[PDB]
Amino acid sequence: GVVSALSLRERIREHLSSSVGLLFSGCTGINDKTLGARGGEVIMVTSGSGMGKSTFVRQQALQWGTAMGKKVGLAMLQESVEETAEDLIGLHNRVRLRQSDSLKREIIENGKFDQWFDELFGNDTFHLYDDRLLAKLAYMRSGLGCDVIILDHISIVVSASGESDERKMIDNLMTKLKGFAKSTGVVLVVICHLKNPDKGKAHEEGRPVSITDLRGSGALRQLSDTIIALERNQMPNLVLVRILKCRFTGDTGIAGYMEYNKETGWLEPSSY
Amino acid sequence: GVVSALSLRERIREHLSSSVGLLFSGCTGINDKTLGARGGEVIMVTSGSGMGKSTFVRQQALQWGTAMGKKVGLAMLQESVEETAEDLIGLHNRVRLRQSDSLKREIIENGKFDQWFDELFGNDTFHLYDSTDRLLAKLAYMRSGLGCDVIILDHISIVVSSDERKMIDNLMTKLKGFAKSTGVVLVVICHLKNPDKGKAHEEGRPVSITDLRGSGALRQLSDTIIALERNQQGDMPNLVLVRILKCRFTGDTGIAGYMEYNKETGWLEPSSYSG
Amino acid sequence: GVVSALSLRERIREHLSVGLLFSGCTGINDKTLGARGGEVIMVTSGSGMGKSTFVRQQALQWGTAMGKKVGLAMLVEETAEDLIGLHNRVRLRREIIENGKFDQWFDELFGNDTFHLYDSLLAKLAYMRSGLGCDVIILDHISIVVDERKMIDNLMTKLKGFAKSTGVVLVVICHLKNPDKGKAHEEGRPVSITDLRGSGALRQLSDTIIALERNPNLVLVRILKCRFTGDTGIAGYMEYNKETGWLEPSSYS
Amino acid sequence: TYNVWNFGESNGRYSALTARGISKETCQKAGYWIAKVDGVMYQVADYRDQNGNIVSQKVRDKDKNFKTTGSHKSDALFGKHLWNGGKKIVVTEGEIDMLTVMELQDCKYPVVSLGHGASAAKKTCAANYEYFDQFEQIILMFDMDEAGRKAVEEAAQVLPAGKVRVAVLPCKDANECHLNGHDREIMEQVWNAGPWIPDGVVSALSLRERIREHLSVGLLFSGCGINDKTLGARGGEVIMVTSGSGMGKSTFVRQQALQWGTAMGKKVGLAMLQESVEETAEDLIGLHNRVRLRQSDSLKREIIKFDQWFDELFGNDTFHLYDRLLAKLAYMRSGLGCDVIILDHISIVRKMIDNLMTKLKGFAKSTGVVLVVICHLKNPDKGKAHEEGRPVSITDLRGSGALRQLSDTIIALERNQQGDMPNLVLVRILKCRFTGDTGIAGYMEYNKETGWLEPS
Amino acid sequence: GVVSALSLRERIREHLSVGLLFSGCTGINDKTLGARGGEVIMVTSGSGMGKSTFVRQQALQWGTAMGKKVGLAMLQESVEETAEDLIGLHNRVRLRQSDSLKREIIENGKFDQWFDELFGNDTFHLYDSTDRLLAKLAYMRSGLGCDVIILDHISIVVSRKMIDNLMTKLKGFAKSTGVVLVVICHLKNPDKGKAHEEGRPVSITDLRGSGALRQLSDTIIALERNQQGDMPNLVLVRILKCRFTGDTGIAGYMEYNKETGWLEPSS
Ligand SMILES: Cc1cn([C@H]2C[C@H](O)[C@@H](COP(=O)(O)OP(=O)(O)OP(=O)(O)O)O2)c(=O)[nH]c1=O
Ligand SMILES: Cc1cn([C@H]2C[C@H](O)[C@@H](COP(=O)(O)OP(=O)(O)OP(=O)(O)O)O2)c(=O)[nH]c1=O
Ligand SMILES: Cc1cn([C@H]2C[C@H](O)[C@@H](COP(=O)(O)OP(=O)(O)OP(=O)(O)O)O2)c(=O)[nH]c1=O
Ligand SMILES: Cc1cn([C@H]2C[C@H](O)[C@@H](COP(=O)(O)OP(=O)(O)OP(=O)(O)O)O2)c(=O)[nH]c1=O
Ligand SMILES: [Mg+2]
Ligand SMILES: [Mg+2]
Ligand SMILES: [Mg+2]
Ligand SMILES: [Mg+2]
Repeated sequence: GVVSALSLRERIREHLSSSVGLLFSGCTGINDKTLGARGGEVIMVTSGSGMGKSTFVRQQALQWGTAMGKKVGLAMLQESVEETAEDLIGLHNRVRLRQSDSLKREIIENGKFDQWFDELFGNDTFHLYDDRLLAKLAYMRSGLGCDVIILDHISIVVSASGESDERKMIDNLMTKLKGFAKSTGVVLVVICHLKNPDKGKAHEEGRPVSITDLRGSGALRQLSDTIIALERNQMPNLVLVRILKCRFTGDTGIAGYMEYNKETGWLEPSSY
Repeated sequence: GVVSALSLRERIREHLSSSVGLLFSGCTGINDKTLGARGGEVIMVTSGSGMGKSTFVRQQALQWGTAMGKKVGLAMLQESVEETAEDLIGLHNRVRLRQSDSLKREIIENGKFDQWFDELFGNDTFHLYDSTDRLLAKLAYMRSGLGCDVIILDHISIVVSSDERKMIDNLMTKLKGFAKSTGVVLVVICHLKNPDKGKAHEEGRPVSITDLRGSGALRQLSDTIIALERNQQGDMPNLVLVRILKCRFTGDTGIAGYMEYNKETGWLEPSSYSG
Repeated sequence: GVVSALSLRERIREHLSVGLLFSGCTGINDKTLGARGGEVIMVTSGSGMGKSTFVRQQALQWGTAMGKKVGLAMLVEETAEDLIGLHNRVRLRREIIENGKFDQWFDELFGNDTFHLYDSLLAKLAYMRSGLGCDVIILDHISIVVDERKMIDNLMTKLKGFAKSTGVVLVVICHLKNPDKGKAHEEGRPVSITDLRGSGALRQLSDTIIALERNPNLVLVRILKCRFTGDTGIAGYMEYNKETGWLEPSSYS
Repeated sequence: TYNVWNFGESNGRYSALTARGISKETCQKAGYWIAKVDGVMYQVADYRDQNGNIVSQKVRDKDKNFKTTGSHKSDALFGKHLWNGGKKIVVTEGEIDMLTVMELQDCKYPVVSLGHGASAAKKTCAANYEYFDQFEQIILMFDMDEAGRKAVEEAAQVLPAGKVRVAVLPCKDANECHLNGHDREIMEQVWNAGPWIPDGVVSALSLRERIREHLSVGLLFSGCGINDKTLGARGGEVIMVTSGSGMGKSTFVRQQALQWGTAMGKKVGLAMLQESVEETAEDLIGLHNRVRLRQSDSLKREIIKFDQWFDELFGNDTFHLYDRLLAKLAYMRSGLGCDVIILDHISIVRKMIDNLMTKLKGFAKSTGVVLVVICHLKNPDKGKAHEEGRPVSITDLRGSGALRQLSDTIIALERNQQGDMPNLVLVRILKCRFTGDTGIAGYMEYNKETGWLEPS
Repeated sequence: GVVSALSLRERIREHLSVGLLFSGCTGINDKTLGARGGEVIMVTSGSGMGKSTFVRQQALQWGTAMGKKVGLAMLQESVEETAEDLIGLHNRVRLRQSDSLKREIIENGKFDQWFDELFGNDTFHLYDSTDRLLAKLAYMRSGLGCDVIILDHISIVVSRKMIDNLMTKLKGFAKSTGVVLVVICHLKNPDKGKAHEEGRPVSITDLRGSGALRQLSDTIIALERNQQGDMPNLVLVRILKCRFTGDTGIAGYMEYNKETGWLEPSS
């Protein structure tokens, strides 16, 4: 039932003995402000429509799954497992494998595909996926032992189910997912979208995004710990990062600037 | 089921050499920054009211049917079966079959009407539709039971006609799930909403991405977005502009290239207009 | 419902083996080629600026000249008195009840029983089309029939579905919205395609958009949308008669 | 109930019908016979499918009971197996009518019948659309009742169009006209009938004399316009007065009740449920003598000449006040001879409102009395309220929606209550079955000193 | 069950024979005259505008200087986080947001010296996460004798009538037991104009769920600050309703003092 504050010395001693860390990549001001992703938090990544909300998260997954040895689970629902495991092969070798038939035919010919495959998927650090979703996430946490779970494109788990009221279903899914992340203590990266503005320019042409532009409900900004927003204009490759809310620390605002390399596919830091 | 990282050795190897893009016709500036169309691709086509969506999609269907041998299925709800059959037969013979009563009277009295009919539909690639939930079942029967590769849906606002936003979101989700794990190009024709200030879309206004009417869930589940424009009150009423608004595979947006519509043959050809 | 390509061996030949011209201004047939089966013709004008006269003249010229049954859902005896006063070239709006020539005017119009009226919705129109056997159906004042955006879109969807696979010419009269800057519609402002009030689905399901404009009595007919040919602009000029009610075609520059 | 009754196990015998008027040949051709089981003679009719197999029995006794032998299908017609085409069929309501038509036509025309009647005609006529394609004309022969007219009206949607005609009869059905010797008038109704014309489709040929009738009143209304548009009140009409709370429904209907008892001289039966009986009489006394009574303390005790003002307007037996309710209103119609019945509030009286409105409609159809019923409006979900000048639509009817499907005219009032002046009402006619025209009727002012709604 | 007014002298004499002050700005104690027994207090702000920080400072000032029994209910988070936050806030050192200092005091041996300074008594009590919440609050009120009960999040209690029934039940509990009760709720999504995070003045309409959240509570305190502005730490405190005093409006101003963590007043 209730817990007295006097018989709590051992738990407070063992809690701060350990976690903290798990830095980001691509930019410096994100780790300056947000100080990385933590266990139990829910980090929400927002962009426009086709503005680079899936390249950034897969680049972060490639950084976290290789350079730190953390077991990473990916619930990709936009594309199948044949494409989201193909881009990680090309991005590690600094090429664009899916967008060139010549390199595909060359790595079929010379036998370099096995050398690119065993150099990445040697350790069990990537677990993919193709009420029937949260049980699979609980199985990934318990039976498999993942440390970073990426939930992609939340707009097709609240619209693909038949409900008379959408907003209450979004609120119930969000509080159940937050309870799962708080109970198991796993790092969770959730991707959502934005809604239509009323006047002025569009989000795909350089609109300064606010916090109330989250599409679907009003509890997406009330049960999340870090809100990262990506903005660019279509220089058609100068993307900037805005930290809209952080529960842990206080400083919010413009983190920095990044640029997208068109020949390799990375997010390099820029100066401006 | 949850898959692992070691069982993906053979399936990625098979998928790597399975995938082949289908080229576009009419303009060469589109293929330079879209790279065609593959399995699990949704191509949204939009313009103003009466700007030439149906003509462009019908030309694309004809060039994918009579040249590359791809099995094409249509779901024309804007018209019926005989009208679009006459449109295809007239368009392949470089004439306008509906706009000439004398030509319709002539080609039936000289016995050559079987010459035009047996050269297109004799290779039985085309499969038409004779006009929610049963529409998806009929499209699934058209895909699995017949083996088509391109499926065209025209004027989606009939299908969504309580609350339109949840219906069009569930419809777009069902069509994206139907395109996923099946391997079929899905072309969807939609329209635009009313403008707020200034000139209209039928007089030559540049369109944004937030003008697709009905909801905002149309540009969030589409893989390629193509917009056509022309001016019917200016000097050149047959000079169109093609604008790629969103490309999730390549990432190049903007003006592809101008084209010119022929009033006598029904075709529209690649022009050489400069801005 | 799935129909293959080899099943249309003789249905296309049956479909090849239909035009209904417009009276008054002869320029309108020069660019839209009349009408055909499954043709929705949206006719609009200003606030009482030649709004219910042109459609009535086209109904009268289609009824007694080509033998086409014309069903008017005008929104009963008033339109009959107006047609009798219009065909005999008099300004109705006393003598004919005395000398007995009212029966002579009645026996020459409705004696070939083509016309049908509506008593002051879609099942009645389906009975009028299938049971009675008409070809032209006219609806006026669709703002009276119809949140004023979901109803009008479903109404246009049901009317387009009724006109499909039936072979009927459906003429629909609508209104225009109020202007904001410059000059009004009653002074001779050139109309745009986005002036149809109520929704934006009116020009996405119609097959012909005809607009009428006037100020002293010279009217202007403008084609705004044609899905058969694609020619827009001014189709001609007509002049209204203040003594007979018959607006006549002119040759104004 | 048990099994299909064989004639060997039930002593079947084919005989005639003397008391009904059917010989033995018609029942022999159809299959109608009589069994002797359980002592009492049981009459029985046979049903056959399209092939001709025995599929159903209909067992009736001398006391008009029903006994279906098993699974009764919906596509089984009495007289269907014998005919498989033709150019003219005659659809009856019962089974003895089909035998009567076969007797009076010498077994020539293809004549069928229904197996359910006027209660389930829609179920047996909707699923039988594929059988009616091989026919050229259909002649409907229903009863001269209310249920027969309801069946022939609701059977207009499931039958093919342009082929079905409806005939009329002076009897209940064809059998009493067969018994009363009207064998020369039924053949003219079979050969000649009338088209449908359902409720909105008026052909131009049928205006030979209606335009001349247009080129040629009832109980009038007080205050401007209304009687010029709806042509007054008639017998059997159900007048509805709908407005917002505080818009003056009771004052308007009380002024209409006063001018129908002092000028027309008709017996008016009041029924006030919103207030007591000691207040509406004082309000009528104050309304007649041009001086407001219930809103002045000194004049209520100054006149107490009270008996003079009492018997000036209550000197006759004109008005009848009131302090389950349908028996009261039936006594007010019959036992008192009243012409006007006013019901002030209906919500204090889903399934309750519909049954009450059907019962009041049947009462007003049987008696033929002027009936005024007052109800309220809904609550609008967006915009201004009905009290600041929003026009009342026909959709906003408080309770079950069917208050407009069983009425005859609807009068609404609008005035700006919190505005520049509250004493200028707008009268709107929403629906008139006879005249047809709707819209704004006129404008009245209240004249706060007196209480009369004089026109302006 | 009715009680006449004449035989009520003894119950009026024993009833009337200021209250718990707030901390921070001095205007909030001057305007609504502090908290009283039996009240229901609402604290409103935008998303991440300092709801838990202000009420945690209030619990620290009411649990140490006054010595009253304070019962926290952190349904939003765990108990180790709020325990470490209280230990850091009492010692004026930002503890949870510093990595090089959490491992410093665990080896020095002065961690228990900071622990027994505020948890030496049996004062604080914590909740560990539909109808069991009211039974646990009744247990905290009876079996422990708590004076101020703080409820951190009302929206996750909701799995319109379920909010009205819950608020009537909480008002009946706080009226029968006579306990001071603070309940935290959120604001709704606006439709036109700026957001609440960029310095929009909060109206009394903006309350999620239903509209009876402003009808049963006794006082409403809103906090506003400009997040994307010239300074992000100057907050404004707005009193929206007070049944006892009546005066509402802008109370005062507080700055955050980023290094320490105390909402100290400004001018
Ligand atoms: C980040 C970025 C991407 N791109 C291009 C390359 C990418 O392949 C393409 C989109 O890749 P994605 O990362 O898949 O785009 P998305 O996730 O935002 O799409 P959606 O919102 O529909 O889910 O955009 C740029 O051109 N400039 C950029 O700065
Ligand atoms: C392509 C093109 C067509 N046309 C003409 C010829 C076509 O027969 C006519 C209409 O072509 P459609 O393609 O049928 O018009 P639409 O589909 O855009 O209209 P809706 O929204 O109602 O479905 O337009 C031009 O005038 N200029 C052009 O550039
Ligand atoms: C119509 C009208 C009424 N009045 C007065 C007459 C009445 O004394 C008072 C209210 O009118 P009433 O007729 O008494 O209202 P009501 O009882 O019919 O309403 P409901 O049954 O729905 O509750 O207002 C005016 O002063 N000016 C006016 O224009
Ligand atoms: C009050 C205040 C807090 N902060 C920062 C520093 C604190 O560590 C951080 C804590 O935020 P919280 O107080 O936990 O935010 P919240 O409770 O209002 O919102 P929610 O629980 O719904 O997410 O806020 C400021 O930067 N400036 C301020 O004025
Ligand atoms: Mg994506
Ligand atoms: Mg089209
Ligand atoms: Mg009243
Ligand atoms: Mg909080």
